[PDB]
Amino acid sequence: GQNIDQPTEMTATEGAIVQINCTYQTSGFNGLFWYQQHAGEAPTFLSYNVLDGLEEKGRFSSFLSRSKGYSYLLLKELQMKDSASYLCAVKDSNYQLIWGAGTKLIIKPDIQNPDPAVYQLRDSKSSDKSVCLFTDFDSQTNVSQSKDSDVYITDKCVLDMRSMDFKSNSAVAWSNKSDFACANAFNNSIIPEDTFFPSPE
Amino acid sequence: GQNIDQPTEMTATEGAIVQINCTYQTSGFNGLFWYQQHAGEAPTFLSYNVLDGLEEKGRFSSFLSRSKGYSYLLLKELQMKDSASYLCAVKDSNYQLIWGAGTKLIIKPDIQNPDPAVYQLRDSVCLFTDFDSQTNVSQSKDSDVYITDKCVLDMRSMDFKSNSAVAWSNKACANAFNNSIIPEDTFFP
Amino acid sequence: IQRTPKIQVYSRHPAENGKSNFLNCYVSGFHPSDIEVDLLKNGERIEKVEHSDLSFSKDWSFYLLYYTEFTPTEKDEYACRVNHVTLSQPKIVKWDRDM
Amino acid sequence: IQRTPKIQVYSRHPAENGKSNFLNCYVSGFHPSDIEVDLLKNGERIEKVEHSDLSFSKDWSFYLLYYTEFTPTEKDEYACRVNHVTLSQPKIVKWDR
Amino acid sequence: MRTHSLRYFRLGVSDPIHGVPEFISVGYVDSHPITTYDSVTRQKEPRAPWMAENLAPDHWERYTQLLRGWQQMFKVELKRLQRHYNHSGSHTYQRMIGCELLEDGSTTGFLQYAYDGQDFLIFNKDTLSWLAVDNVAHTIKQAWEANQHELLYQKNWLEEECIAWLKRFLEYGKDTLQRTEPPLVRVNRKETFPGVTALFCKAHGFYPPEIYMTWMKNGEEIVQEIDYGDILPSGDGTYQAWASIELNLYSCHVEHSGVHMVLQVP
Amino acid sequence: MRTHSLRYFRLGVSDPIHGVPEFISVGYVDSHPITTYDSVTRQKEPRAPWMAENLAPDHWERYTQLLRGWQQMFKVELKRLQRHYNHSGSHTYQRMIGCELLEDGSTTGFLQYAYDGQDFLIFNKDTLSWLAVDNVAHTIKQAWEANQHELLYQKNWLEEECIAWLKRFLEYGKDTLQRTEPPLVRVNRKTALFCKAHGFYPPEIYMTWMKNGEEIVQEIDYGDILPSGDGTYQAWASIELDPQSSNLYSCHVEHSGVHMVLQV
Amino acid sequence: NAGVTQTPKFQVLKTGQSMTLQCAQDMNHNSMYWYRQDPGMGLRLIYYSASEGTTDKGEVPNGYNVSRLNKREFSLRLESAAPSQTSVYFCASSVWTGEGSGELFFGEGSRLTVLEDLKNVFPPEVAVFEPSEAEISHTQKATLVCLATGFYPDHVELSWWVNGKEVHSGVCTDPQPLKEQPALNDSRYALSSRLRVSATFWQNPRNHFRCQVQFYGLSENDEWTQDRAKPVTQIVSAEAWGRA
Amino acid sequence: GVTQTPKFQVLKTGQSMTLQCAQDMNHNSMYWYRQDPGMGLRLIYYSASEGTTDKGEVPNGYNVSRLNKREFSLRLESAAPSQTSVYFCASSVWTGEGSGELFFGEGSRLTVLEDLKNVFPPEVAVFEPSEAEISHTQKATLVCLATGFYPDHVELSWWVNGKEVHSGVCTDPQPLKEQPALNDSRYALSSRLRVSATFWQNPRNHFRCQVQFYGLSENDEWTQDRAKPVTQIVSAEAWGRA
Ligand SMILES: *Cc1ccc(OC)c(OC)c1
Ligand SMILES: *Cc1ccc(OC)c(OC)c1
Repeated sequence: GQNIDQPTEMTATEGAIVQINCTYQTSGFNGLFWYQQHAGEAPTFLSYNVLDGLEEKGRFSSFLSRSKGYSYLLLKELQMKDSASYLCAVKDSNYQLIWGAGTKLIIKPDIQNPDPAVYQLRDSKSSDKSVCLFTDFDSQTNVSQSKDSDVYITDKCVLDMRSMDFKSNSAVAWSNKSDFACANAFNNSIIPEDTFFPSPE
Repeated sequence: GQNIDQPTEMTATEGAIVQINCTYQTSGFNGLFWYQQHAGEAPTFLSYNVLDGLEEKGRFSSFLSRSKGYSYLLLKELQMKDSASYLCAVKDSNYQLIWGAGTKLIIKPDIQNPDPAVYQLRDSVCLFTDFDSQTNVSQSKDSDVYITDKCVLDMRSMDFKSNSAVAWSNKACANAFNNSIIPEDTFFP
Repeated sequence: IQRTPKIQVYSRHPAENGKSNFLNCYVSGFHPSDIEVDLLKNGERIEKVEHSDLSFSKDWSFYLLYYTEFTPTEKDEYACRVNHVTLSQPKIVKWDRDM
Repeated sequence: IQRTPKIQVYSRHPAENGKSNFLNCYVSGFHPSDIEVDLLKNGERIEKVEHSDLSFSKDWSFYLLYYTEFTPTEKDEYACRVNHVTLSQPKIVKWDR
Repeated sequence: MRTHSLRYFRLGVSDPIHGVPEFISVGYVDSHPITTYDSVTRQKEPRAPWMAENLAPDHWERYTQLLRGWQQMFKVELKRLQRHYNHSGSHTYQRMIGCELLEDGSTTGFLQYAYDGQDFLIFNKDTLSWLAVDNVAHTIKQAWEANQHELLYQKNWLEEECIAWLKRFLEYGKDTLQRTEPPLVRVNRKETFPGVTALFCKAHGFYPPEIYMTWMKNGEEIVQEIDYGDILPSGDGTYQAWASIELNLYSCHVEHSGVHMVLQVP
Repeated sequence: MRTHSLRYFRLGVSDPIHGVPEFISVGYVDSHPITTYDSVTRQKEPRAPWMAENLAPDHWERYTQLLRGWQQMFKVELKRLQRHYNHSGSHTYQRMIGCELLEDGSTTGFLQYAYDGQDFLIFNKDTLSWLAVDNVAHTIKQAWEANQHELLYQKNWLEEECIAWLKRFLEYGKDTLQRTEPPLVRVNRKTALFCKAHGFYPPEIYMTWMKNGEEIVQEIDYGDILPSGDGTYQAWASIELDPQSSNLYSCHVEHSGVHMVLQV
Repeated sequence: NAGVTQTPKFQVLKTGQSMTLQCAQDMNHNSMYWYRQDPGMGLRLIYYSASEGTTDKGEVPNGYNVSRLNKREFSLRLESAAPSQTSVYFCASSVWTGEGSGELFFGEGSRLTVLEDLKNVFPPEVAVFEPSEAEISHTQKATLVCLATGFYPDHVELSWWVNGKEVHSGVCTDPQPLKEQPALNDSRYALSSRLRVSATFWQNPRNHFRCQVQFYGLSENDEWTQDRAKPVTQIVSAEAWGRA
Repeated sequence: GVTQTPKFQVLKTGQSMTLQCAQDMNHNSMYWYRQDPGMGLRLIYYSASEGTTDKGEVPNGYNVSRLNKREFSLRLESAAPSQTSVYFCASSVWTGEGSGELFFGEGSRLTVLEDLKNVFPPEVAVFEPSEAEISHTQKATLVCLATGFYPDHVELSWWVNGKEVHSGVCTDPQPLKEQPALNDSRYALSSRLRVSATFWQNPRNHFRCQVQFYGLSENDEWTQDRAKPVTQIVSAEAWGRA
């Protein structure tokens, strides 16, 4: 056991299929495991393959080719809750696990009715920041870091209003610079042409 | 609140490190002060602590522990000039100070060349001098025999420090300091 | 910036004509603090009128509560009359009779 | 089920009198594994006898080899004395070249 | 428990006309006044029976001496505020300090100032800085943040001293502050303007004053254009409020001291 | 090559007499011990020199940890067996695992358990199931067969992992395992005709008698193949001679691809 | 069944400090492991205990020792912390080691930061920002935002409390924190989070919103000498009320 | 900073005394403390700001007057011996602010007696260095004695060749009691000046030990044969020998 390789990141779309590959070059082979690791939490056993072929377990099936030295983990009908890291591990001839680095799996949500807008949030009596929220864009849109050092722009985040059964993307930008305005907060990003900028006061 | 407690007296060697504890039982706590009072003089502000931590003002640092209800004042590289009383005060929940009774700090000097001896002076007085600061001096066991506590002088220009006690009487010089435990080599001319 | 008083006139309990009760004038949201309040019965000022001390809101305005014991009749008109620097003349606010 | 040991005494080489040789006692097929084996010179227990480690068979019984160096003389008699849970008093096998 | 708080207010009026005092200071536990002082009487006095019964006379004597000093502090600060603004006339100066004891055991603290009833300075105890609303506030802020030890003292009062006093007043007046009187809730229906029906959900009799009322359509989504009445003091230590909608089956939902109520409209 | 095999054995005893170990485990290549471990030394150490010289100390360190674990799992299993049989006193539990690499290149593989020296459970890596001899064994079978993944693991180890270790050990010990020392065959009398071979390696030797050119089965007396003590084996095979008619008796010996005949 | 329990969840240590992570499992397992997870690498084993009564080195044992105190518990001791030991530590267990198919069961993990001195430790400022009226009018939905800024190390847990009860529906907190000054190695952090509710819910004046951040920082033992307040473990929160 | 008067004062039982304290710091709070051995400062009266005063721990026997923002008086109504103490006036910026410290005045050493007849100035005598010490150490110690005075109202200084000296000097902090058994015992103080042997052997060198004694004022009336024990300097002197 000296080498496991899997991709660093993968991005797919809600509802699609995605296939995570693991290629091991090890001395001996007593089985290949898949673990799931949601962000900030503990890994959990997903599957085990020791002989060639393909085992299904719900939306997840895992494949093994002992001769070719590779396995893949197949996720069908992707849901937002499959956004985790997927860790690959191989038992070598001496029953020692060999861990791959993991694959972080990002899921783009299927946004039904895009209404992209940049809103200005009410100031807080207890802060000197002004806070802009870019919201309701389609998953195609990327949010890029600030160019100015005194403006801070967080990356895209997906929220789910369970009751309304509704999903939106959003990013936040803030600053205490005098110049800072929402109409300019996300200039360094490629945003939709139709983006609503409500008139200020 | 009611009680603030600090040791009555503390003694340490010059160049060393002494730490002066103040433990307090009060109802409410809005700060803790350390004041310095040289004998004969008035107190002066040194240190204020209200939250946990240590604060350093040169050779002096002060430390507060809120859950343990104590502070200490810590002095590094003791000089003789740090002989003084250290008063510790706490503002209770009504903003009244509660004062500790103070800690008298005595600094023994490190004597390079001990030379214990007992000379006689004229114009009736016997001087015990040049001993090591380990020596402690007993008082007088007599009605008209007067013995003073030991005293440190510093000749600034020759850079020399010295101990000395004095005894005198109205009505006897070799037996002058028989109450005390003197060095076995104390020179009597 | 001055803020003019909000004036609310209501009974302590759901009002029944002919049943003993308490009439309330809650004056709030005003700034500055100097304010006059009286309770009227058919236009004349009532004299046995309790009231709270001046009180402070987190938004820097002030509020007060004025109350009196009364028995609501169909004939009696009640009201609350309030003066403040933001007012040209006193404002008399009538009790809506829990309608 | 208890299985009782099969004892075999033989020499390493075809013994020529006076020529040096090795006398083997080979105990096999017994179960369980506790066993006592001795080599006898004219009935006396040979002091320094070496042996192998307990060995396993595919039929779950055990085997051992006890051996000692010696020189066969015409007047001397040699035996093997085995003791086992399946045996009432120890069994004795004489070497009969 | 539920959420409790303790707050002290100060008011300073320059050039008070006729009766209005120059300085008032009032303290509250929740919505109950507990202490009062002003520049006319010059005495710190209790405003709740359970404060008078449980605090010895020397407490009132001792805080009278402080408020007399704080009266003078305020008079002068107001004078330098008007000078900074080049304001003549009568203006006001307010201070709010206090703390909250949360249901889940966490705590908050606030210390705020205001000039002519508007936000002037705001202390942040978790960063030990003053937030200023204009260039005048920025001048006062710089002096205040120069004094490192006083900023530390302010934090310690808001997180430790204040919360201890609040826990003490809670016990002193627990029969008042921790009681619960459930709401009397009724629904009224009425046709108002031709074709418009108005549904009113009225509550009264409850204490503590914090209550949640809302209207729900078909059990799931809240209806829009709800109108809410203020939570008004009834004069007897209890409170009233309401909520109304116009117009399927509707229902009023009331929540108060951990008890949910539902009133279905016929 | 000839047929070579690798097997590992475990023995557990529930109430061992004083000083006798509770757990032992030896591994063999062919007839040669290569490794040992037991509950007393608590260390896995080689039993053959060419093993010692080719496996680094980290290997012995790793398998010592494993075997300390397997010793305990073996105690637990024997406890569970003895209680289900309602058996008092001292009983034994045994396991054998291993594989054969054949001359033609095919392989075999076996794993089976024993209780009191009798078959208990035998694994069949084709049908992927366990054979049960009695009902204590049946209950264990039902629990093992549930874990389908664990059965698949045994299949892969026997068919791949074991054969790969065997090839590796065959190279380390090749000067030993693959040499040939052919045998020294003689005849004499005692009345019977004895055919005695000695000094041969490997220990696989075939010795039959032949009367006038026809093989015999019932008449022939076969001796065991025995260690000599020097790395070589000796065997014999007798026959009883007809006192009334003469016959052409000839000893046949087969060993390591060389057949030889001794006329009398 | 409690699974694999390890403690502490967060820890700040000064170079050379001692510490001990605990691990228990009530699953009656025999094998227990201590891993460390580091960015860009696969889990590395530190020590393992194949059964009660034995322990052994893993891949990276230097700077650690362990103790298989009994069958249930297996603790990992660092005796002189190093900045390189800043990592997230996981405890695991399995029924037996060497079964091949037997899977690992992990504990919740322990996040450790080792600093040269504690002058860099900062609790977070917390501020809540109320929804945009343009947004409410346009989309009939209201989005509050909570910003936690200037903290260090990244030991924070942000939550949202609506009418006194914690909520999770309609929340999005960043999965990683913004480095405020991305070049500097010791840079402080910022973390944002949104709660989106219906405009009807926002417009009830009796509704109360609170975001609260739990910071894990120093404790009584830690020697503090700076001029600012000592950055202890603490809760920093900010609130808002509905507007009609 | 903070100024109070007088530094010293003797009082016959029943007399009246007013202690003055003034501060040019624009401070609002002012305090009157007394300091007795073995216990911490005890507050007598305080003034939280101009226009108010209130009592402290030990108010009986005194009253105070906050005359203006800068001045705070302590009046002894009818002096008793138990009012013998060292008195400290202090001010702070405001009472309420928890961080602010006290600034103290120099102190008022005040001694109260039933009969002024026990008040005695000191007798001062200088003692010339031992010839043995000069040879054994090449340093010369001369010692000053002030004896039989009452009350303990002294300050000792050494003056060489007309200018005061500080190097080479030790004076005892507390004097000793000559009749330790009695309440009203008299006091003895001593001090050392050590200099080079060559300095002592130069007769162009004049050494003077000086004791300032704080006794009766011109307002006290004195009827005894012996001289009125007023505030005064008492000195003794020596010249370099060979
Ligand atoms: C009794 C009391 C304590 C503190 C304050 O102000 C912070 C007041 O103000 C009225 C009273
Ligand atoms: C060294 C070694 C490897 C594998 C096995 O069999 C599982 C054993 O058993 C004794 C020993």
